[PDB]
Amino acid sequence: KRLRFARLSEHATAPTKGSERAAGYDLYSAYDYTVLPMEKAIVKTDIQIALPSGCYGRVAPRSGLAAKHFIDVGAGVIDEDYRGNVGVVLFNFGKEKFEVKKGDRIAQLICERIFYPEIEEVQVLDDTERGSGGFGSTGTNLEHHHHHHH
Amino acid sequence: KRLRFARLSEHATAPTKGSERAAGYDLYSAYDYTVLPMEKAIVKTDIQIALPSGCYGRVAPRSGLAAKHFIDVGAGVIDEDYRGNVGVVLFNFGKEKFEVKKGDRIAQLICERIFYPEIEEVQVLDDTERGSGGFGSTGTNLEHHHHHHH
Amino acid sequence: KRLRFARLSEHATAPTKGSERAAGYDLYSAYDYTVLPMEKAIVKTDIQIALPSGCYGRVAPRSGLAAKHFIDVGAGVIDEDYRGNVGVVLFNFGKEKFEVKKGDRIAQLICERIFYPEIEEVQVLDDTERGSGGFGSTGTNLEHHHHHHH
Ligand SMILES: O=c1ccn([C@H]2C[C@H](O)[C@@H](COP(=O)(O)NP(=O)(O)OP(=O)(O)O)O2)c(=O)[nH]1
Ligand SMILES: O=c1ccn([C@H]2C[C@H](O)[C@@H](COP(=O)(O)NP(=O)(O)OP(=O)(O)O)O2)c(=O)[nH]1
Ligand SMILES: O=c1ccn([C@H]2C[C@H](O)[C@@H](COP(=O)(O)NP(=O)(O)OP(=O)(O)O)O2)c(=O)[nH]1
Ligand SMILES: [Mg+2]
Ligand SMILES: [Mg+2]
Ligand SMILES: [Mg+2]
Repeated sequence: KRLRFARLSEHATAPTKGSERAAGYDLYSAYDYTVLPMEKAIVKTDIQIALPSGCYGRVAPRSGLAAKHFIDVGAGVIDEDYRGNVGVVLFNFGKEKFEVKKGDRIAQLICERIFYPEIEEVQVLDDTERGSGGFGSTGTNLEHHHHHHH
Repeated sequence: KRLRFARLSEHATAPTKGSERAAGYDLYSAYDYTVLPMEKAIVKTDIQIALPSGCYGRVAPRSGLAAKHFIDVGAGVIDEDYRGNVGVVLFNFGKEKFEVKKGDRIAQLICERIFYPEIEEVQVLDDTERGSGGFGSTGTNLEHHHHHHH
Repeated sequence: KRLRFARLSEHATAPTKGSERAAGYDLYSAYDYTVLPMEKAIVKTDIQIALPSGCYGRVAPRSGLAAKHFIDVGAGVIDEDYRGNVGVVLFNFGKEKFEVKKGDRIAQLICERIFYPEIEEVQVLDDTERGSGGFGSTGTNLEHHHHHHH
C-alpha cells in the first residue's frame, strides 16, 4: 500500500517512477563517486525507508547503465525492518571509470512480495519430476526442452 | 493468470518451462552473438510481452551457464507497461569467448509479484530491533547469529 | 506458510534469520572453498528444500560480503519442484582470494512470491505510454524524469 521514506540529509531526492507501471522507484545518489574499472562503490541515497507489510525492497540495476556502461548492482536486499541509510552497491565491470554525480538515478527499488515462512526440518521431502535436476539438466535448445519431457 | 507475447520476427521462439513448477519461462536468443571475456551482449528474444497484473518480468540467469561458463544476466527488470523487444543483458565473466546461437536458452523470465505502492515522505520512521543494522551487522557464523539476538 | 528442509549431511546448518523481518534465511556453507580472484565456486549447503506453494527460492547476496569483499551470487533460482542440494554460485570479483569455511553464512534464501502464468501467443499487444521505451529512455536525473512525462 504505502512506501514511507524520510530524508537523512538535504542531498537526498524522493525516488521517482520511470513509467506509470514501472516495477521500481528510481534511487538518486546523494553524492559524487568515481567508480574505477573492476571496482565497487556504496552509493548513499541518504533516505531511510519503511517498506509495506508483505514485501522487501530489492535494489535492482537499470538497463541503460547495464547495456551502455557495464554497471551492475550487488547486494540489493533491503529488509522490511531496516531503518538505516539505503545504500546501492554499484559494480563497474567496464574499462573506463564510471562517474556518479549527486542527483543521478543509479538504481531502482522494487517492492518484491515475499512469504515470511516458518522453517521446518523434516527427515525426507516428497519426490518431484525435476527431482535433483539442475545446473543445465534441461539442456540448451528447444529439442533438449522437449526431449526432457519425452 | 496469462503471460501474453507476440513474435517480432521469424527468429523468435515461444518461451518454455524447464519443469512443471519452474519459476521461469526460458528465453531463446533470436540471433548469434560472440560474447568476449569480461564483455557483455544485449541478446534480442524478438518477443514483446504483456505481463499479467501484479507482477513484473525478471530476466534471471540459468544455473548451468553460471556454474559451467561464468555467465550472468545484468539489468533484468521487464516492466508491466513495456511493449518493446525483450533484451537479455548477458555478462561473460569467463576466460573464453561465450558463443550464443539463435535458439539457445540463455536466460529465464520470472513473473515476480510486486506491490505498486504510493510513496509517502514522513519526518521520522518507527524504530525496529534491526534499526540501522546492515552490511554484515549480524556477522559470519552461527555464533554471531545467536549472539546478535542474545 | 512453511519452508521444509532436510539435511543431506552432518555438515549442513539449518538456515537462520538475520532479523525479525529479514527477507531471507541465511545459508551456511557445508565445506571449505577457496575462491580465487575473478573466479566462481559452487558452495554446497547440503540441504534440500521444499518451498511453499506460490513462491520460488531466490539465493541472494549478503551486503557485507558484497561491500567488504566484492562477493556476488550468480544463478539463484531455486524452483518449487527442486529436491536437490541447494548450491550457492559465489562470484569473487575482488583482488584477493576469498575463503569460505564450513559454517560461514555466504548467501540468503528469499521466498519470492511469483505467478505461474499460462503463456498465450497473440498477434498484437495493447499499446502503453512507455511503449518500446527502455535501456535508459527516461534519462539520468530528476529533470529527465519530469521531461519524459511533460
Ligand atoms: O543458484 C542456484 C540455482 C539453481 N539451482 C538448482 C535448483 C534449481 O531448481 C535448478 C535449476 O535452476 P535454473 O532453472 O535456474 N538453471 P538451469 O536452467 O541451467 O537448470 P535446468 O536446465 O535444470 O532447469 O538448479 C541451485 O541449486 N542453485
Ligand atoms: O544493497 C543493500 C543491501 C542491504 N542494505 C542494508 C539494508 C538491509 O536490511 C541490511 C542487511 O542486508 P543483508 O541482510 O542483505 N546483508 P548482510 O546479511 O550482510 O547484513 P546483516 O548481517 O546486517 O543482515 O543492509 C543496503 O543498504 N543496501
Ligand atoms: O534486461 C532488461 C531490462 C530492461 N529491459 C527493457 C524493458 C524495461 O521495461 C525497460 C526499462 O528497464 P529499466 O527501468 O530497468 N532500465 P532503465 O531505467 O535504464 O530504462 P528506462 O529509463 O527506460 O526506464 O527496458 C529489457 O528489455 N531487458
Ligand atoms: Mg527505468
Ligand atoms: Mg532451468
Ligand atoms: Mg542479513
